[PDB]
Amino acid sequence: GCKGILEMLFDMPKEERPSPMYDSVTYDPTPNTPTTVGKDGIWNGVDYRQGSTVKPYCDTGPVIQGSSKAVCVSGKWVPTLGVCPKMCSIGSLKENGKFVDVTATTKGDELNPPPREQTLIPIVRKVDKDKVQHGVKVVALCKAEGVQEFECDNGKWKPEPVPCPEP
Amino acid sequence: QGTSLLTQSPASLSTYNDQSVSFVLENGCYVINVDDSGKDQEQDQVLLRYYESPCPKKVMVNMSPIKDTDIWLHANDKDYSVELQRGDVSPPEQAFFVLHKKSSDFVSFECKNLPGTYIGVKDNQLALVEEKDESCNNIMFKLSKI
Ligand SMILES: [Cl-]
Repeated sequence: GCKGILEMLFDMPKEERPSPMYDSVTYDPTPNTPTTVGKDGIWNGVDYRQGSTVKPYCDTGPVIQGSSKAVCVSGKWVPTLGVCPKMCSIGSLKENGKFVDVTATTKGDELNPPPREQTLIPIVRKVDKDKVQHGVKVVALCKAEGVQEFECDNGKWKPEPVPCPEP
Repeated sequence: QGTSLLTQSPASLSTYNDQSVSFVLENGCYVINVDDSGKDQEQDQVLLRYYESPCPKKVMVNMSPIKDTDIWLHANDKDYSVELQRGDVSPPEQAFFVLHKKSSDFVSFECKNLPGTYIGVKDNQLALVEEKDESCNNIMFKLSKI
């Protein structure tokens, strides 16, 4: 068996955990797994069944610096799971580039669709429309040909903005 | 039916009147306290484990303090109380409550084996209560991120 992803994380001090934290973690049973919880289930109260598949979800974007899914093999999750990325700030880009407008061109659920299991329990979350998920693309304006494209990469906009000329 | 997927998420657990459900070491073991002193609620988060179960449709939810994810809330029918139990003794299948969604993102937890009996609040502690014998808000809790 394998210790669960969140159990591993909450065994270490808060300063040693990745930030941000996974929003949810879903475990897929092998075809031979009879029950969801039990001595032969996905979870037996101590650890998680061998061959189970794990898929973390981050509301900040698709995971970075590792794999999006892993399998329980020999007490370890292989390959190494990715961690949650940081979001980027629309207002920060508008300010650093002196842009007149910044509009998102993709939604976070395109690259990072929420699992169905996230609707099972209402967990209250802070909403901040100024933040966009990792991997979301935007377009900024200068107010001819003054249109620049940007991508959110783990809290940083790519590429660096060419600040608009003084009107 | 196929085997239902199992999901886990951290959350902060609070009551209807916005009191923290916290965990404190008492004589060596963790107890559950309903606190309204304003202390930081980060260390007192819970680890939720939940899955769908076909009902003749039901969301089953299990709850552990992040301070010790090897123990979880459990309904004691021999004392009519809410306690923490460790997985080397108590079976995990008996450790899931039936989630009921209420208004304004509040939820309630019904005992799987004691229909109509819910997790409630009595004297700054969690207890088992009868839905009809209580007001709505007595069994209403809120799960919040961070
Ligand atoms: Cl233990």
